[PDB]
Amino acid sequence: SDEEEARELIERAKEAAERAQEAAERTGDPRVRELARELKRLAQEAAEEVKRDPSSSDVNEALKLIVEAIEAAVDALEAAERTGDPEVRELARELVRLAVEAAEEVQRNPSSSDVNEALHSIVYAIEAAIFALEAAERTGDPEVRELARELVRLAVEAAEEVQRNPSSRNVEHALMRIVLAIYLAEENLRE
Amino acid sequence: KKGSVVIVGRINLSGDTAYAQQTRGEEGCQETSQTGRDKNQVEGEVQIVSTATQTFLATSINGVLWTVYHGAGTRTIASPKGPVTQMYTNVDKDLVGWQAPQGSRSLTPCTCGSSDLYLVTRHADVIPVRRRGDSRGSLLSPRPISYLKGSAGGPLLCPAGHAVGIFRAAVSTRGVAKAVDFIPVESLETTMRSP
Ligand SMILES: CC(C)(C)OC(=O)N[C@H]1CCCCC/C=C\[C@@H]2C[C@@]2(C(=O)NS(=O)(=O)C2CC2)NC(=O)[C@@H]2C[C@@H](OC(=O)n3cc4cccc(F)c4c3)CN2C1=O
Ligand SMILES: [Zn+2]
Repeated sequence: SDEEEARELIERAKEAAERAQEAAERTGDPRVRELARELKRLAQEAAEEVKRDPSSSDVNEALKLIVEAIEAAVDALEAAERTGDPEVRELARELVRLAVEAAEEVQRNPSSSDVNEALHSIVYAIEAAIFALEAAERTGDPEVRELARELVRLAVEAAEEVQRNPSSRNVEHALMRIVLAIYLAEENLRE
Repeated sequence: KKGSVVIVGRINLSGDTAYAQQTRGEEGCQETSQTGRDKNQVEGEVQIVSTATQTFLATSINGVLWTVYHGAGTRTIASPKGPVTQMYTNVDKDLVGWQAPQGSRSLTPCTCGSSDLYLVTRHADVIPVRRRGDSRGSLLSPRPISYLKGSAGGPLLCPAGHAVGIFRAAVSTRGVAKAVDFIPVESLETTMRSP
């Protein structure tokens, strides 16, 4: 309602922090550990910045996006962990890395629409990647795997160009095209 | 070889809350799909629709019956006068439309700008959704995907029962949906003429 929304966001941040911690411990990988620690760090810094401005309706929306980003990035990390192909894994980790960077940029400059759009695009891409990675693992299918690879590669490519030039055009249609292809491939396997 | 999409039921929205009816069984469906010829009377704003492998929803808005591409593909719809070709086909929006069948009524697009939405399922459940952006809404509680599956093409309604969008996808992790993706009513792009 009022400050009930600020407390709700703190509680999401702390659970996101815990899930990140659990991912840091579960994995036998120093590359994942460090990403998971960075996600926990951003979760705790988001929780602390809400506590500085508890009755502030303004900046609490940029921090809502950061908490969303973290939750989705942790999901992506968990999905990467259950992914058989190291190439896809590496691509998934790179998307999470780019999400961390985009989240830091939002936190350092919460009123910039360019910086907020870049994070939004990465979160959008991560949600598409989670669907793709989860379909690859559920089906065990090589074609679904290659489509999942294509999707994450595309997402990484887009985020890195948007870093260089903020204007650089969005891959939303191109990502959804692969989602559909994955979906139909999975449906054809039911037969 | 590919048959028509067949109306196998409907959902009435003009009563207090949603009410669904079955109008066709499995056998009648497959025969109707082959001929593209369906002489059943159509009523209501939401149609329950079938291909040989999937069942889903279609919603009438602005004299067009809209559904998801990922269900209907490029198929014709069975009608009293034989198979009717799509008027709109947009794979990038996951959107298709045929001219609304005789006897259907359209929903009015939302003008109120409310964020309290309601997603109508194939079984006539009504699930609250908090609008976030143009084409996304949060669920109030996490929901197993099986409660949503088969409801794409269905309406998201405002508190006044106007159409806000068409249900398209479930944002989900490990079979648990937290949010929904819908085609906004503003994206239901029509043209005055057709070649
Ligand atoms: C978008 C994001 C975040 C990556 O997530 C997901 O892709 N999630 C999945 C989760 C799947 C599990 C079931 C969830 C339950 C119900 C879902 C409503 C439903 C359905 O009931 N279909 S149906 O059985 O009636 C069927 C008979 C009609 N849709 C689906 O399955 C669709 C289909 C497919 O999506 C697309 O091909 N495109 C093409 C697009 C183009 C533009 C924009 C888009 F968004 C597009 C989405 C994946 N789908 C999801 O939802
Ligand atoms: Zn309205």
